[PDB]
Amino acid sequence: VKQHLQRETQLKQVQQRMDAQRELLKKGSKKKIFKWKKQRKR
Amino acid sequence: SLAKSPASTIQILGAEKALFRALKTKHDTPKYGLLYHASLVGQATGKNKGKIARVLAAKAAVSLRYDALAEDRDDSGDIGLESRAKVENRLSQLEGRDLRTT
Amino acid sequence: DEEDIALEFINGEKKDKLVNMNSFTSMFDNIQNVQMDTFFDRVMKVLT
Amino acid sequence: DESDINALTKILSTTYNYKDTLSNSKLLPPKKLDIVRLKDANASHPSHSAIQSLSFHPSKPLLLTGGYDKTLRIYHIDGKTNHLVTSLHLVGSPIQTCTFYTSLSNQNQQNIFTAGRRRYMHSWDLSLTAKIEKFSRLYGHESTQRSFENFKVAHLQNSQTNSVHGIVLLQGNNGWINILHSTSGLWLMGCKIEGVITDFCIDYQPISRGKFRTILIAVNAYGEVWEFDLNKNGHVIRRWKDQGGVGITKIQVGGGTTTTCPALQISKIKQNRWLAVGSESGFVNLYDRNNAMTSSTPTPVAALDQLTTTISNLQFSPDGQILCMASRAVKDALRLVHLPSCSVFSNWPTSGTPLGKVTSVAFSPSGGLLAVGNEQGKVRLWKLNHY
Amino acid sequence: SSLSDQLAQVASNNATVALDRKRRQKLHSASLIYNSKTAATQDYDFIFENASKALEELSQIEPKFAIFSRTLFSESSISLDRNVQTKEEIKDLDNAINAYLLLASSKWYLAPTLHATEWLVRRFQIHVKNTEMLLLSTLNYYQTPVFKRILSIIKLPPLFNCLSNFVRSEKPPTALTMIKLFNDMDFLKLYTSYLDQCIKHNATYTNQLLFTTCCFINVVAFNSNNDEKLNQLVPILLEISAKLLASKSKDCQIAAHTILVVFATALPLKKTIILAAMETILSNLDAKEAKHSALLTICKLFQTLKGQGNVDQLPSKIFKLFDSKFDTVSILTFLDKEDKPVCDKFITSYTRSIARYDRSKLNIILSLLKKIRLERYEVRLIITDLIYLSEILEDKSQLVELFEYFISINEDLVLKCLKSLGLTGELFEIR
Amino acid sequence: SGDLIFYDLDRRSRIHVLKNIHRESYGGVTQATFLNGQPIIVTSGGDNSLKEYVFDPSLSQGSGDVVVQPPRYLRSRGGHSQPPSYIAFADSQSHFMLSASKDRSLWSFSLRKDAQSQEMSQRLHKKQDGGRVGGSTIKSKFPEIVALAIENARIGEWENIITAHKDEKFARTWDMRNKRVGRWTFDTTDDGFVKSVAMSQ
Amino acid sequence: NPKAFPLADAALTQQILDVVQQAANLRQLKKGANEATKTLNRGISEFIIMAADCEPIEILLHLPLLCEDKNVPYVFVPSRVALGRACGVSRPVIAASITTNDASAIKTQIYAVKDKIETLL
Amino acid sequence: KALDLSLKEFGPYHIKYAKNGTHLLITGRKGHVASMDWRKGQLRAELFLNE
RNA sequence: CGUCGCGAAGG
Repeated sequence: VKQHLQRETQLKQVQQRMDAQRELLKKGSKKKIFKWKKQRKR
Repeated sequence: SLAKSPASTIQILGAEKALFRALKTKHDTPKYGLLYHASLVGQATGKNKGKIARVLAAKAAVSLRYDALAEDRDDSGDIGLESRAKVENRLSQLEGRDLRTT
Repeated sequence: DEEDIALEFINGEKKDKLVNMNSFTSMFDNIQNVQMDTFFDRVMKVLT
Repeated sequence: DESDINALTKILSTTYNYKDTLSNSKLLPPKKLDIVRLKDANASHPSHSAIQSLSFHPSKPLLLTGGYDKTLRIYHIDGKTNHLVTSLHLVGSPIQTCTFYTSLSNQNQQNIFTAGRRRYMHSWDLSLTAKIEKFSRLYGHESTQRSFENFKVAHLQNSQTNSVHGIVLLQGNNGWINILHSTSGLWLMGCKIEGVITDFCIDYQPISRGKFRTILIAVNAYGEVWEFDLNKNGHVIRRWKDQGGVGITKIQVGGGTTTTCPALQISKIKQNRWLAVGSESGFVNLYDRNNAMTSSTPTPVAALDQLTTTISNLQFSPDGQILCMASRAVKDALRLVHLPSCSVFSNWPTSGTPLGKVTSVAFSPSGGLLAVGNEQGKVRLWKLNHY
Repeated sequence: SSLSDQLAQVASNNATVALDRKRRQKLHSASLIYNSKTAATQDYDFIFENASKALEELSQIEPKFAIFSRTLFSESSISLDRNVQTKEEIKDLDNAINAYLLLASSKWYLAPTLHATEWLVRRFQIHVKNTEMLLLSTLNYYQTPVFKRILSIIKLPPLFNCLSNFVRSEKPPTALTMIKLFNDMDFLKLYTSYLDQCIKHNATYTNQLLFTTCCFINVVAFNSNNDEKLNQLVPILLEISAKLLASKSKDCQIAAHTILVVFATALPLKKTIILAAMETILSNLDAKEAKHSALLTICKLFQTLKGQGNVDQLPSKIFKLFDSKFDTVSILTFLDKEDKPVCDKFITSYTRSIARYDRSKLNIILSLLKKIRLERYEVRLIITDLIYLSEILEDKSQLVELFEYFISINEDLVLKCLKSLGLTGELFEIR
Repeated sequence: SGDLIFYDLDRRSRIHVLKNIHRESYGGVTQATFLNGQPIIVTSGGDNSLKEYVFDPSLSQGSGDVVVQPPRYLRSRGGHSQPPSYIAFADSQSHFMLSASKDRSLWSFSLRKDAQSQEMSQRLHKKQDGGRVGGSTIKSKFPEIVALAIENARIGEWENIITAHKDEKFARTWDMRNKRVGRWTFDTTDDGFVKSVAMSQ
Repeated sequence: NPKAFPLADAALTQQILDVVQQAANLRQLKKGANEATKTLNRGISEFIIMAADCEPIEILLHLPLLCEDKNVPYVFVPSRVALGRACGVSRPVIAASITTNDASAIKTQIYAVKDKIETLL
Repeated sequence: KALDLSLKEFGPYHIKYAKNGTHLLITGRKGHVASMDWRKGQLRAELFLNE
């Protein structure tokens, strides 16, 4: 069960970084400080 | 316990085995499932049945959780056929485009 | 007073409802087998 | 063939132009503006900061310009050229907002009210060196003015005798808005709403011949606004919620008379029709005020969302036909909406126009001039052909 | 010039002839009912006899086809060839086919009409040479397998060239490509000449009028923000709105009403053409629905006037005509309906003209002014004309009744009008 | 008024109008004739234009004479309605000349046979930084053109002729080959009007 | 609107709409009802805000049931166009879930709002 | 059938119909040789030359 | 009164 739990944490951080890397290429007037220019997606 | 489910799984509620084998290998997940035998995604033609399967799953979620969660309705189907009219003119205004350059 | 008359003329002007690109593409679904008066007051509904 | 219900066919064969194109319209043609550029209004004398406020003299041909370079100039403007008349320079103090003021009764005062981020505002008198006064004394309420960063100027008839005098109105810090006296500098009253005062605007409404009651409309930061008259003591006569709108940032009323176009005769006052509350999500709700009289929760006549980022300056046309939205965030961020049909003008604000980072906009009272001041330190001047 | 061009000219000039067996089967397998493998073995007498049965069924449901059973569907017409005769006879047979097609344009939901017209498609080669009358006579059924079959059989004339990606494609063409076909005005002139030929033959019906109206309102909607294209497109739609209004059926009457009201809201027309269009739609009012539709188009088309004259006096030769075709009664009931379409400027010009041209029924202007809402410059203008009226004639009791109504509401406006003209003491001394 | 209308007498109708062939100020359309048997018209005003306009054959094969196409443009010749201010000879061949007019327009005229008298179009090239152009977006013409300069040393590789306008703070170039404005205007960097341009041979 | 159980007051509505504005700034929320139920089933939602302004309220009140099963805090707000303009979308949204990130820059105001929501049951 | 295939940019033309009356062969004195159907618009061999 | 890049109704 503990090995299941560390697999959960590891897959969570992998999905975290991969979803951030996918989200970084959508759109937005971005700038590395990671924040977006406040304008609503029309 | 069907109303407590999102529009995406109301879309793909049928063909889950092709869904999960497509997820656990590298393929592309299906789009109709059990709603394919409805009367409107057969009316559409092309990948218009894919787009209509998504919008009809969303309106099925609306209508379904309304008449599963309300406790005062008259059972006349009012937002049902309203959503039918909205799905129908959505279908018409998306089939009316012609991606062939005239 | 004349400027107030002209400014009252341009204040007393109600909100029109314009026409645009897809203002009447919805007519092509219920185009078939509808009486002409029903089509006409449908067009007046889309306008007003 | 010949030897010589047909009415419109015969006159189709007669004429071959099919619009009443001439001056026999008196209204703006919708969805197609008719607008020319002019010479740069800051050409004869360069500026050095962002033009933080523009205004016009309500009768004279003077365009007043002030910014963060702690100076304020006043140009005399026309088509082919425009020159500087005077240019006062206040050391130590910037000016966040600066504006003309003419008294309603005598029409021979011509004060300038200039306020920065400090605690004082400066009052200049104009009759042609020159002297100024330093309004710096809140009388009873010194812990409610962090700054004089935003103010307005408005008339008031005192409702037991017709001693029409001016009033400056300051943004508070908690929820306050103080009013003052324009000439002397007494405190008169301070009204207060909850949340944060974000902005406010001044309505007028006449009561009889030569007698008018003003109304201060002030927003929350949430969307429920208070409108209270202040020709008596300032207590609330109506409070109503914006239908929607969360982060609202500016409100401007008008169509009749307001700060950008006051009157000179007292009986030339006019009840303002249109009201325009603009958010930070780009949205602008605008209402009429012939159906939002006593509704207490009115519907927006239009909900524009045409420009994206946070709007700062929205002004009216002096006769109430053209609203101007202007967001001070992104480049080329100004639009004009035709107000009676609430359409958006398509042809003018295109990418071949050098609006820049627009940070002030101001209409002329009668010429139809339109001044836009951007961040680079200039102000361009368009002319609307219709007026 | 190009020899290839001068030969393609004679190719399109002699497409309707068979000079070997391959071109004969290519020119014969084009059929409206059957496919290629069966239509390539049909002798002419077979399709002629089943088409004669089809014409007889169509004749016993419609009494204007015995002339065709005498002339063009005759027994000798299976041996009459097309291109062996003289050009006068080919012109006569050409407008014979045109008369047949715009007679049987309203019957295409029937297998008898399909099997009847299949004969002269197969024999008289109207799938090649009398092409455009076929196309823009059966254009209105564009969502139909008969139209998909017509479009797969025919070759496209150069006007209809934006249909050319629907040959051999089992999706029927769309409403948007129908509007893109109606957009360019050099198709539009041809369609209007077809439409007025159909009007003068009096075969206008409630399906193709509906289709023509929906196409015209969507063309106007496509050019909603194109001032030059609308200025070029007025004297086509307006001219056949006129010669559609000159007909008698209520369908084509209020179809012309519909294109008129959408064009008036599309752009601000001139005051004189608004007045003449009002006189035209008013001088030929017959039926019951024509009354209600003409009233709504008069009200909206007169409301869209932004400029002086917009509340002026409508003249006498159309005002007495309006009083003839519309009573002052039931104008009250149209005002008393609940939804209240915007009619303020026309009601104002109606009040000013009933004040200045009739001056004997002022209870009516009192009643309708009491029951409509009105705008302030209009009520100032009508009380200014009412003061002119009160000082040109003697103050009767109904006149002082609606004047004391105008005192009881908007005291400041009537006092400002009297300050523009004289004094309220002299006015009360008059009344 | 400048306009030219085609009436059709078999239908008492208007086939097509044609707006502003010749400008109204110089007289509008003075003489506009058909040609005997031919479906081309020849129009000339008083503003030194001379155009011809062909009628197309009809587009519908059956109906024919009721859908008449609008008349297309065709061959034209043209001066510039006002006396020219400056004269230059482009090539060493004595073949093409450049006329800087007084109606704020630059033309290239021929000397052999007049088939190629053409205006150099004032569509400014884009500034090379990646950003948008300078000058007016609306096609109003340039200022009055005072003094120009001309050589044929490296034609076509870059900007060939330069000129100096009336009370304009810079002096701008053109290109003789592409027959339009070049990229780079040269400011005089002293806040003065430019009066005398020249080029190295 | 009787089935609209807990809906916030004026000041609490204002502070949660400012924190959902900052959430849309930092891209830490998922918007829309079906997206809300997706992130609720996969169990990332800090809390749920929902707009009691739609013509059925039963289009949203199906997620309260699994929200009570999963003990997540949830609260109503009387204006869906306010939800839209505060969430940063030109259409009126219905529901919005705020996803979980302990390494945020708005963690403390999110948690103070979460306590102010879970206190009124 | 009464055709006129008028061509001007090559020289004074010359005719030869085929043995049966189907195909036509025309020849300009400049360089033009065209073999073509004439009752059908089927130009099946055009060739310019320079002799 | 100590307080805090270009761009005349498109490219």
